Amino acid sequence: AVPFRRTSKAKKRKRRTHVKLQLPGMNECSNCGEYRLSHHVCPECGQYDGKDV
Amino acid sequence: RTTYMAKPGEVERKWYVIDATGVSLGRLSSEVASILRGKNKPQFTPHIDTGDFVIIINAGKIGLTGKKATDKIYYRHSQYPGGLKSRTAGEMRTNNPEKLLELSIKGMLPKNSLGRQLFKKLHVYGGSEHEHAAQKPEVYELR
Amino acid sequence: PRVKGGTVTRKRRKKIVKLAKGYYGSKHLLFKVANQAVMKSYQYAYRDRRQKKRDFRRLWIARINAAARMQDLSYSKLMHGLKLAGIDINRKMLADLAVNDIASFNTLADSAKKALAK
Amino acid sequence: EVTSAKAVAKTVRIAPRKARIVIDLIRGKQVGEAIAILKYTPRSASPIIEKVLKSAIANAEHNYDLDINNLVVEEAFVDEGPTLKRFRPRAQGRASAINKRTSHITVVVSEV
Amino acid sequence: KLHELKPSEGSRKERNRVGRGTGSGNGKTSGRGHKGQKARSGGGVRLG
Amino acid sequence: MYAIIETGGKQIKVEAGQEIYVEKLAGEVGDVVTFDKVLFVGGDSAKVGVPFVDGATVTAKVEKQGRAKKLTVYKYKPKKNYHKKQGHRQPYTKLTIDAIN
RNA sequence: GGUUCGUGGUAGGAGAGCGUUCUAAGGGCGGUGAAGUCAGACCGGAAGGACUGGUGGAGCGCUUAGAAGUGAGAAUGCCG
RNA sequence: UACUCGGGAGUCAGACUGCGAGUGAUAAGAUCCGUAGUCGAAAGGGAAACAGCCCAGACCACCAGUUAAGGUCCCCAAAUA
RNA sequence: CCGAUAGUGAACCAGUACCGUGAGGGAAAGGUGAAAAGCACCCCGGAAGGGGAGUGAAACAGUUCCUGAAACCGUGUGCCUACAAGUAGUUAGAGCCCGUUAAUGGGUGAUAGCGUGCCUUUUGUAGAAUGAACCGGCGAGUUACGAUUUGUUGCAAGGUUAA
Ligand SMILES: [Mg+2]
Ligand SMILES: [Mg+2]
Ligand SMILES: [Mg+2]
Ligand SMILES: [Mg+2]
Ligand SMILES: [Mg+2]
Ligand SMILES: [Mg+2]
Ligand SMILES: [Mg+2]
Ligand SMILES: [Mg+2]
Ligand SMILES: [Mg+2]
Ligand SMILES: [Mg+2]
Ligand SMILES: [Mg+2]
Ligand SMILES: [Mg+2]
Ligand SMILES: [Mg+2]
Ligand SMILES: [Mg+2]
Ligand SMILES: [Mg+2]
Ligand SMILES: [Mg+2]
Ligand SMILES: [Mg+2]
Ligand SMILES: [Mg+2]
Ligand SMILES: [Mg+2]
Ligand SMILES: [Mg+2]
Ligand SMILES: [Mg+2]
Ligand SMILES: [Mg+2]
Ligand SMILES: [Mg+2]
Ligand SMILES: [Mg+2]
Ligand SMILES: [Mg+2]
Ligand SMILES: [Mg+2]
Ligand SMILES: [Mg+2]
Ligand SMILES: [Mg+2]
Ligand SMILES: [Mg+2]
Ligand SMILES: [Mg+2]
Ligand SMILES: [Mg+2]
Ligand SMILES: [Mg+2]
Ligand SMILES: [Mg+2]
Ligand SMILES: [Mg+2]
Ligand SMILES: [Mg+2]
Ligand SMILES: [Mg+2]
Ligand SMILES: [Mg+2]
Ligand SMILES: [Mg+2]
Ligand SMILES: [Mg+2]
Ligand SMILES: [Mg+2]
Ligand SMILES: [Mg+2]
Ligand SMILES: [Mg+2]
Ligand SMILES: [Mg+2]
Ligand SMILES: [Mg+2]
Ligand SMILES: [Mg+2]
Ligand SMILES: [Mg+2]
Ligand SMILES: [Mg+2]
Ligand SMILES: [Mg+2]
Ligand SMILES: [Mg+2]
Ligand SMILES: [Mg+2]
Ligand SMILES: [Mg+2]
Ligand SMILES: [Zn+2]
Repeated sequence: AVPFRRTSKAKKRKRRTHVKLQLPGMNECSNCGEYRLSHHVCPECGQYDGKDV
Repeated sequence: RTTYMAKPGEVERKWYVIDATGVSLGRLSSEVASILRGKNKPQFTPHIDTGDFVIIINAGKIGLTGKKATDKIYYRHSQYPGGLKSRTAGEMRTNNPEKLLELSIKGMLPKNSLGRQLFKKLHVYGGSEHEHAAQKPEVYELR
Repeated sequence: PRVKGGTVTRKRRKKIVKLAKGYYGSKHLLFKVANQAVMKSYQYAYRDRRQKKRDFRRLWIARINAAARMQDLSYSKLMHGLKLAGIDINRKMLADLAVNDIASFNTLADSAKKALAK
Repeated sequence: EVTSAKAVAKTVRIAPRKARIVIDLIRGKQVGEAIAILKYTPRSASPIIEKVLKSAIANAEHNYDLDINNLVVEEAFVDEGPTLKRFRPRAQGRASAINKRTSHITVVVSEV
Repeated sequence: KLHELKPSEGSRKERNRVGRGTGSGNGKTSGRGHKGQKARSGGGVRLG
Repeated sequence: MYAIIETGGKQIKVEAGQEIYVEKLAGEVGDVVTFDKVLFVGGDSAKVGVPFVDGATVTAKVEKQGRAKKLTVYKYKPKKNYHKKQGHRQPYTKLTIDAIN
């Protein structure tokens, strides 16, 4: 329940191979032509599916 | 200073066919393990593979002196509790004559990464016909 | 007068970490771990100057043997004939001829073969 | 001619380990796309890193007169800063150490 | 000649310092042996 | 055409125009050194000596007198407080081979 | 300068030395860049000593003696 | 090499192996003596590994040679003598 | 004699802060620059903080600010690495990449042989016996007065003064 040996630099770096976070699934808006998330209301032009909300 | 050291791909490696009828299992395997190693060439280099390719035919007619056909046992454990399995030399020669020859020769090769590469160089056939006619192998006579 | 311990401790310790260059992990960074890796390397290099002479003679012997068996001779019979006839060439040069100038190696093997036959 | 510009945010309260995880997304990307990534990444370091990137572009055109439409994020790294030492009273009269770490954030933009 | 003073040869010697490393022969135990009454500070018995 | 000569307690295979390193010899830079102990002469023929070829010599010129790169010989024994350090530089002689006779 | 015999080593005995701070005399270098610090493939049988280049921005070597708060990898050592 | 006089010591927990005895059960890697060796304080080669068994005592360097114990079918140098 | 872990506990608003009911215990903390000439003005930002411009010999001297080592944390890249059993090295060694205090040079290394850390205490420790997370500073035979022995110097049947 207590570490027997200290963790080296290589072993501590190998474990953090998977602690990254992925890239957002963003998309180009059809109306205002800038980035937004898919299946989401565009935060700039306030439109979804071509109709203002 | 000045002592010749071979390079990978510098030495020519040949193909051989050896007939394994009537010869003892260990007399043949000792002779073969030196051809794969390359100890018959003055270009021998310990850290380089300079040996030749060997094909063994008629492996089902290998000789077993004395009562070795029934008294010689081959063991095999599967790392499970009570998972030890055994076979006899004579029973394996009838069913798997190829495994008998590769088990004998593999123990006569160095136990490292290079000796694990010389085992990929040996082909054993229980019958009298092989499939490597494209390599044009020669006939090697035992000493 | 007071003698504070400056500028001398670091110079001596850093000279050891420099000798540990190329070692894995902390063996090339920290003094204590690098100090005992340098001492071990000196000990390994001391006795490897002795095995280096053994390693090469085994290579020459196993290489003269291979070339002698192509002339219906063994290494032991070849060595007996050469010493019996009087040739004093050592293993380093007999192995050199067996690889580079195999034509002359057969000349020496003929002298050894004749001396063993009177 | 300079062809590059940089901006630094020194002693930001966020910890270095929590900021390096967001820097790793925008490195090597175009400033137009890199701004959108920080806008749609739900982490607390996104607003901080986004002002450093926007400030780097700002003086990449006012000071050196470069094109906003050709810039890329050439370099982006996080350094360490002076930590604040605090304590947390644990059970049975003992106290434990707490590190309130800071960081330096550097972003360099340049032409492609 | 105050820059070329040379005392009579053999009249002076350099004192011995113990407990200064194992390369001088007076290192770890400083010439005392191992774990007795005579290996302790202020140790030793009466004259008689 | 090459020869095998004995010098420095060992043997070296020699060829015309070659630069070799041997144990320290006597002679200033520019002097000519002749070797009288020739064991084997090759090339377009064969002269095997018993043990020395009779009347065969090799001549060479001294190019440099010097010492090899520095070593450091170190020994220690664990738990016994024994260490020993020492440096070494092996002298040598550099020669250029002129002709084989 | 030769000849002969030697040259494993714990506790321990004997000898010769390296390096640090300060003092005295002689002789020196340094804003055309001192000490310190960083790097290097140089020198000596060891402890160790130079040289070149970057940083630094004002002190420091050498020779012969003298005097010591005299050399750390370990003390469940003290402090950061 | 011995001996005498003088300055400085450390040591007084020993281990196994062969031989000769006691205690023990003609047990013990037991215990206690006499005698020789090695380790302690001894690296190198052989007993697979293996302080005490066999050979043999490391000033340094060499890509030189002859031997000791032990070995010469392959792993692994040398006789499928 | 010391030179900021030294020298007074205290070179700085120190018997202070803090701890205890109380008697009492008791720290850490020096250095911009010759001169504040301590950054007018512009740009991003709520601000902090930056990039220019300017002062200055120097701003990589910008309000723990002379110098700025090691542990520790990062970015870029030359060589190697996903069939391999490892006290991490040493000896032999191809391939690839460089070019020095110029000399039988430098970096990395597929593969092959050999190889069970340092200290202490022990008959005997790789030891499953003890100590150390790592780096840096500090940390242990000294002095006074007497005894004895060796070396050196002066005088010598004499030598030498103490207060
Ligand atoms: Mg002082
Ligand atoms: Mg110190
Ligand atoms: Mg390496
Ligand atoms: Mg409470
Ligand atoms: Mg002395
Ligand atoms: Mg000693
Ligand atoms: Mg010690
Ligand atoms: Mg002790
Ligand atoms: Mg004692
Ligand atoms: Mg000795
Ligand atoms: Mg000896
Ligand atoms: Mg002494
Ligand atoms: Mg000084
Ligand atoms: Mg300098
Ligand atoms: Mg001290
Ligand atoms: Mg130490
Ligand atoms: Mg420490
Ligand atoms: Mg005596
Ligand atoms: Mg008694
Ligand atoms: Mg006894
Ligand atoms: Mg017994
Ligand atoms: Mg006993
Ligand atoms: Mg002992
Ligand atoms: Mg031994
Ligand atoms: Mg042994
Ligand atoms: Mg055994
Ligand atoms: Mg062994
Ligand atoms: Mg031991
Ligand atoms: Mg063999
Ligand atoms: Mg103080
Ligand atoms: Mg200071
Ligand atoms: Mg109160
Ligand atoms: Mg500003
Ligand atoms: Mg501002
Ligand atoms: Mg500016
Ligand atoms: Mg100016
Ligand atoms: Mg100043
Ligand atoms: Mg500073
Ligand atoms: Mg640093
Ligand atoms: Mg496999
Ligand atoms: Mg692979
Ligand atoms: Mg194993
Ligand atoms: Mg290896
Ligand atoms: Mg190992
Ligand atoms: Mg200990
Ligand atoms: Mg015990
Ligand atoms: Mg204890
Ligand atoms: Mg512990
Ligand atoms: Mg430590
Ligand atoms: Mg005393
Ligand atoms: Mg007198
Ligand atoms: Zn939109």
